Amino acid sequence: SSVPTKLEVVAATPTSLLISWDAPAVTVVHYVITYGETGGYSGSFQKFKVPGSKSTATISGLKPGVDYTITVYAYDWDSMYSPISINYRT
Amino acid sequence: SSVPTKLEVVAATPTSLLISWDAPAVTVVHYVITYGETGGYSGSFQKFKVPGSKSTATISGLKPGVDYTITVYAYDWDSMYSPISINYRT
Amino acid sequence: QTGFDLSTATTLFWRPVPVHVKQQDREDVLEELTFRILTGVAKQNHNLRILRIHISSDSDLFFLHTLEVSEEDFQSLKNDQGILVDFASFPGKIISLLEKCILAQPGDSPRFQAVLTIRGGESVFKIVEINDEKQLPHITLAFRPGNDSVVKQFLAFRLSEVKGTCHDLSDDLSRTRDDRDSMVAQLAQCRQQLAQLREQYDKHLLEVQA
Amino acid sequence: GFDLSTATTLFWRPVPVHVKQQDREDVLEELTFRILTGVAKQNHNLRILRIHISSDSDLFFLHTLEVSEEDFQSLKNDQGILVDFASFPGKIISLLEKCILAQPGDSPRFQAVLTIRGGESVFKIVEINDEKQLPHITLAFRPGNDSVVKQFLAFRLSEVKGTCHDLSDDLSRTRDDRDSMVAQLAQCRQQLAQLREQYDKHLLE
Repeated sequence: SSVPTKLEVVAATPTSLLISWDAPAVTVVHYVITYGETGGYSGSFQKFKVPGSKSTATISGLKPGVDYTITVYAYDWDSMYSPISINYRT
Repeated sequence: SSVPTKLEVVAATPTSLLISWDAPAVTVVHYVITYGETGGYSGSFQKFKVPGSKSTATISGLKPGVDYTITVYAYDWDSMYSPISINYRT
Repeated sequence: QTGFDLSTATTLFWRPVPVHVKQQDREDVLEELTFRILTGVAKQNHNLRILRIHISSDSDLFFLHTLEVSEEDFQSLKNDQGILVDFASFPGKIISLLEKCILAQPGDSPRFQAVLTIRGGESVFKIVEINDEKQLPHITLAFRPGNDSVVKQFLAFRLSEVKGTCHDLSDDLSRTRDDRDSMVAQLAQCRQQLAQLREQYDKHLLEVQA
Repeated sequence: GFDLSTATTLFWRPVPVHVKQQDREDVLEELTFRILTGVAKQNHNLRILRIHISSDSDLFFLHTLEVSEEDFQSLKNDQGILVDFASFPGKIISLLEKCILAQPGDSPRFQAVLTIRGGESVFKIVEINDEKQLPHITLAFRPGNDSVVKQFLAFRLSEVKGTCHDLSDDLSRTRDDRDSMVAQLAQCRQQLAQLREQYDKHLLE
């Protein structure tokens, strides 16, 4: 149920992004962040993993001027909470 | 053989003992400690489990004046290091 | 070689949902089943798009029902099967329906429920609106029960998953231990300075007192 | 049937083994050997020993051997064992250790080779002096069907999950200890600063 409280964008680069979320009180073993072109199938967004203690992450390799989807999912044992997502353009 | 090469009995009371090992160089998620009287032919040794963070362990309820064989095994995720064993009477 | 590419697949829903399972034994029961919804691409071609759903049990690790659909065969199930959606938003709406199944009490006017009927070799999963004697399938899907091979592969995938999560936890544990050691050292430093300052203050007080 | 619940693990490490098969050509791969001593759930006095050969690379690779004490007497005459059922693991581990610490400069050149021929597999540890080859131990392993490999994966996932929960508890514990240290640090700096302002206010007199 939108496990990270709120999300913000902080970076300002042509090829990358830097995202910041906030620390939910629930047990989170890890976070997964997905970045893909908006309107895409979403089965090619190249996921990457972030520790549950951390609240920030850097994305790389993006094409400038494309609409990219950034989604944060937090995982428990045997479960995954509902994600919260934002979209940004370079 | 023994991954820690450093197991000894360090405190001693007629019904209890304190064992201390040294295995911090390798990644150790947990240790299993087996304590039983007889040497070999072990169908009644009491095992107990200890986190890899610890370097000490207390055994209690032991019979006074008896010979115990105590063995420490260190485990990884996909492996188990070689054990170390001692004999002590308390 | 293998059709679907789980390595770079995206997990959109992974949560236990209340499901009614019906079998020919007639032992109708409500069990909490874990649904994992994955969007990915085939390893043969990056243009072939697949959606796969896994119904498993954390209680029974040998219970698995699988669904795999491409973008092309999606036309067969777009018509004749459920509400009108494109291949893209079908995951979203199915996820919304499953979530409605989770937060479903009898007093809910649209009491959405989920039922999995397993008959021999095939199983059909349907989410149904069940108020005032209506049974309305919002979504109807067909699931393949697990053979030993596919359940074996699923178990292996989850084992590698858990291994990676636990290695990450070990890294975090070493880091937090280092942070705590640094904090206790800083605590000792502070207390030492506080003791020194209390000494100087007491000496100053005794000097003024004389 | 063996009861892993009350079993003790004596050796669980990757071992250098040369695996030769009829379908694929000769390769040297590092294989994980797990040796377990335990007792049966039918009779807690009856003793069984189990050995597992797996791969951390290939999770579908499983070869198992389990022996009772009686048929171990049969294998004592079948391979000339001169030690008891209890200490046999020790010799096996020593043999495996000799393979583990085995380099080209080794005179005994203790080696491990496993050949699988369609339902049958034999694992052999060998002494290689000049060209003569003396197998110290020869054992027969039944390769895993999908059912037993499935059960093995399930048990091993339960193990990883349990150890991981134990690590999670320890992580929570250390995080709490760190929070306690941060709180004590805040208290200490607070009283330091206020006693310094008291120092200077007493300088005001």
